[PDB]
Amino acid sequence: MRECISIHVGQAGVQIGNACWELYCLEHGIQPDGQMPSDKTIGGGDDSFNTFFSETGAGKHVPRAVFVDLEPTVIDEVRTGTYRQLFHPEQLITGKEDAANNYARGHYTIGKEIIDLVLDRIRKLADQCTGLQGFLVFHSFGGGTGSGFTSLLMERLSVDYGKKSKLEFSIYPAPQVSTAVVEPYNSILTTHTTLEHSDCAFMVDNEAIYDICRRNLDIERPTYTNLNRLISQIVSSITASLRFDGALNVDLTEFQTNLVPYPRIHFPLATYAPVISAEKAYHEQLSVAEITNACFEPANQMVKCDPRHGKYMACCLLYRGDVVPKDVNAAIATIKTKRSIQFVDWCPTGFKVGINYQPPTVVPGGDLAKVQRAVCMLSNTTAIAEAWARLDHKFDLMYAKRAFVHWYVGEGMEEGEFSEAREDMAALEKDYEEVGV
Amino acid sequence: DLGKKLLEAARAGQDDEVRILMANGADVNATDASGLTPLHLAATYGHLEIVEVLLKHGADVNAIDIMGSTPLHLAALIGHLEIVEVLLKHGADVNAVDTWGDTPLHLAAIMGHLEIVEVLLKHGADVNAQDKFGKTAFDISIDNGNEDLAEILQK
Amino acid sequence: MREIVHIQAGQCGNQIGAKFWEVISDEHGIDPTGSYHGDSDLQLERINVYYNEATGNKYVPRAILVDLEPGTMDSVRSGPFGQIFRPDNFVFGQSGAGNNWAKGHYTEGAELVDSVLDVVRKESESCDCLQGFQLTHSLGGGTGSGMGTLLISKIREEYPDRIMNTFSVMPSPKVSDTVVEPYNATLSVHQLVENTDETYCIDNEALYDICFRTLKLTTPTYGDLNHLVSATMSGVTTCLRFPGQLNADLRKLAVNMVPFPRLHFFMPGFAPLTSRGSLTVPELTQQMFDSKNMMAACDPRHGRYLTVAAIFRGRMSMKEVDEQMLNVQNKNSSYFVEWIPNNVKTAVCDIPPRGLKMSATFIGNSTAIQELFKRISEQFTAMFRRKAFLHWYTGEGMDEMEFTEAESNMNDLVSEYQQYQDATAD
Ligand SMILES: Nc1nc2c(ncn2[C@@H]2O[C@H](COP(=O)(O)OP(=O)(O)OP(=O)(O)O)[C@@H](O)[C@H]2O)c(=O)[nH]1
Ligand SMILES: Nc1nc2c(ncn2[C@@H]2O[C@H](COP(=O)(O)OP(=O)(O)O)[C@@H](O)[C@H]2O)c(=O)[nH]1
Ligand SMILES: COc1ccc(/N=N/c2cc(OC)c(OC)c(OC)c2)cc1O
Ligand SMILES: [Ca+2]
Ligand SMILES: [Mg+2]
Repeated sequence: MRECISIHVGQAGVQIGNACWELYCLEHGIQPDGQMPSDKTIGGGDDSFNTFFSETGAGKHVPRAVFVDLEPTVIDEVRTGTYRQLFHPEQLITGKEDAANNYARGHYTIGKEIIDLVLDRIRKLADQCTGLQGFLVFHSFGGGTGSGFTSLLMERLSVDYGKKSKLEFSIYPAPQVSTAVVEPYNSILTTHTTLEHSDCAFMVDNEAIYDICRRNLDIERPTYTNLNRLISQIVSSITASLRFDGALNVDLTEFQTNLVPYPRIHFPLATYAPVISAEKAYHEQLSVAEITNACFEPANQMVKCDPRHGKYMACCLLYRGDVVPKDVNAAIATIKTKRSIQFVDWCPTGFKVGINYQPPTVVPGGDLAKVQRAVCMLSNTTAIAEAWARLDHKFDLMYAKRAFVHWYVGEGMEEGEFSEAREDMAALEKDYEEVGV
Repeated sequence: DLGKKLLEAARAGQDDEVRILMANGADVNATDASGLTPLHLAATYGHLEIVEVLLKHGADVNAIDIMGSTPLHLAALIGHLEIVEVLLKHGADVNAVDTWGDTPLHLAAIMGHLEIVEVLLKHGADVNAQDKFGKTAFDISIDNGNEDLAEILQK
Repeated sequence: MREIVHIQAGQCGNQIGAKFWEVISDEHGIDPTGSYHGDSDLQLERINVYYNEATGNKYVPRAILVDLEPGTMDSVRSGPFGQIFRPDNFVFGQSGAGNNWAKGHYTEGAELVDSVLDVVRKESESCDCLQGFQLTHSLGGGTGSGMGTLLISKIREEYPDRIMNTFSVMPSPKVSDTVVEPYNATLSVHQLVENTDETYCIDNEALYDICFRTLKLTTPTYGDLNHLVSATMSGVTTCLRFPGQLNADLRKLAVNMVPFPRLHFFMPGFAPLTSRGSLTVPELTQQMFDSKNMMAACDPRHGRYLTVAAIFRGRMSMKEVDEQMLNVQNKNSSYFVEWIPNNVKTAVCDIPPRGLKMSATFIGNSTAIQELFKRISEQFTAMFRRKAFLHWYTGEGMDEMEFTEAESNMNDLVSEYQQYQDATAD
């Protein structure tokens, strides 16, 4: 057992973090007050779920989570919600004036007024751990706090926790639910400043989740509640190996050994299947092969890109539920040939497989139907550079005219950081191209 | 010097003081340092009584300053409708041109004095007159989006 | 970001500011006594943005009343919502300005500005979380224009990081045939370019053409014009007064609408245009971008939109609104700048204004606003070329270079709108 600390920054990180911990408690059997009936050891434990949940003397299971936001509106709903009794009160840090969708406010002016308090509360959770292995950071790209404050936090965590791992669940901006016109700016600025300090980053394209809710969940206009419930379902499938028994991605160090061949290219692509609406409660049960085929369909990916346009450097399959290991081997043998899948020459063409024999848990009120078998594929492909190419283009269109730039220069930031961040992005696209895309 | 006193009297609107000075031989056609006569100031500051008085005592109705502004130019600019008609009744040049190519019709159209615009056209205002930039009174209405002004110029 | 300190200065500022407090109080359910006689608790969410909370469920507007003319003091008290203001927030002087921008800005108003500033602190320091200020005034006068811009600069010196917002009423010969108003407006625009973060351009010329030609009002009154002003100020402050999705922030509005600091003059629009006492989703979006619904005498089809914010109010399906806005962007793609991707933001609010079941408010940063500035500059140049009435201004201590610098600043402002109107992304 090696503990993981989850950090939620900004509205996007907090609201997705709220739905994630609700799903964790339903998967582990934890009640909103923190009571776990199927926990024999009281006051302590060596079990796998202890990597995410600490235990008090009264049998209370408290998440190892910190909620940070420069304004209190979003966190106040967590302070009065259903799971208000679950989280530590002193781990819900709120300011009074947010970053106003401005990277410079979150990183330089406003963020510095609360940065020392956030680290002291993170230090308190770290002192309770017997073997802290790393952090999980949830934040948005286009927000002022999610981009500016997170990069400042990632810089401080690398100094205090030098040898610890740090993973990201980032919210890629989408015009359908975007809040700011300068979100391409904040996305490029926080990437350049967090690239060195991050070991692995799972990007969540808001447009990809948007289309899945419209097409597969029959939702005419998806809200933040519909998106976050599907996102947390995929986040749980990714972190399930850290929370349960298994042999694939058992710790944070193994995540980058299996998915990150080189430090700068640490953006794996997540694919989830099946996504079935809850109104079809008597749907036909898809087989292991039919959900494995769906992992190589671009309409099921968490980031809108074309994987057959690029090359694979790593492929990991995480199954959940009624799954026989020989059925997976048969499904791979066909897909290994019947589909246009190309691995780079320097990578051993393989498919790592890990099976969890418990079917996924659905939250009451969600839009998903109960399934007896599901799969989450994590793959590092060069096709994910298309997301950077679409993001850098909107950056170039505005920065050429220096639009909205004065808002950033007026908050302690220098204009030279804009050109420095775009050059770092041009080298990143150049890193994917020199591998094969 | 009564010429300098008649300038200040015509501006402030002291009618009795204007009569006293002209009785003592004050130059009705005196000018200030910029070429403004008592008729210029009386027309600018809207003193209709002094306007009719000066015109009865040898005031040049078409005098110009260093910038070429007639009393009708200043009256059309500020918007003194009655003074405009009194000047025209005494032979004021309706198409006089200042150093910027502007006519009395240009200034009345720019400042939106529609009533004065209608009076100038009745007395024969040239609608084809161009300023230094080539704009006519019609061009000013089209470029300003003034539909009421363009309708008046399309009689 | 919550509390907003309202300030109204001058005869036009107090007049259009009184209508603002009458309309929004009807929407939030507040009687002139101050009690909350509403039927929905949605009217008390972020109610403290424009109101204080006194004992007895009594809500007091956070407004400060300024004017040099002592007659304006009794003009507000005798109104319907007249005695819902603090007697301590009435700051009035002995004599007026008489349409002289120099009197309000340098002499008379300089003696009363400190009397207002000390009242601003009492409201500001008693705020829980202040975000900015909004000012209603005209630019053609002497008090709201001369002292108004002076008061803005004095407030910014003590609140530098706060947002400054203004509702400026542009002069027009159709409503007021005074030849010194182009002097006052041009001198005030020289101040608004530097000391304000966002300015709504309410044009009396556009208001007259709406009442006279659209509303078929033969002799439009100030009440006819202010009916459109009060209906526009309510829509632009919809998010500032109700939850929805945009959580009401003057700063986040400016970050997303002002790409260049000098270009912070907004073109408001409203639909449907209704008279006094007297539409589908594809209908509201259509009129919202029509030249006949803009509160500024400018044709939006003569320029390009830098940023656009639209607020829909009433019962309507959220999906249909997203279809028409994307559809209008397609049919009118040539009127949006291609180097600002996704420059159109759509807002929605359940609570509509009274007397209406559906409405739409347009907030556009269009380059076509140069037509308005070219108009005031042309009137200014014609008057200044002949030095007419310039002694009325220099006698109060003003330098003649200030006129040449104010005209040079606005001509440069027009040139900047033209530079980006012709720029391409390639
Ligand atoms: N999927 C999802 N995305 C969200 C959610 N909330 C916000 N976002 C995204 O976050 C982006 C804006 O950043 P926010 O997180 O809302 O702002 P912030 O991090 O609080 O920083 P500030 O600008 O200071 O408020 C938008 O592009 C949204 O798409 C959410 O609940 N779910
Ligand atoms: N729309 C509108 N404009 C007004 C109103 N009152 C005055 N104005 C305009 O404001 C200008 C006069 O400025 P004013 O506010 O009276 O002078 P001040 O006392 O120095 O601020 C004129 O050009 C009017 O057209 C009003 O109630 N509504
Ligand atoms: C061109 O891109 C954008 C344009 C406008 C955007 N938001 N607009 C507003 C408008 C508001 O009131 C009118 C708000 O209430 C004060 C408001 O509070 C946050 C936001 C957002 C954009 O990404
Ligand atoms: Ca235990
Ligand atoms: Mg926020």
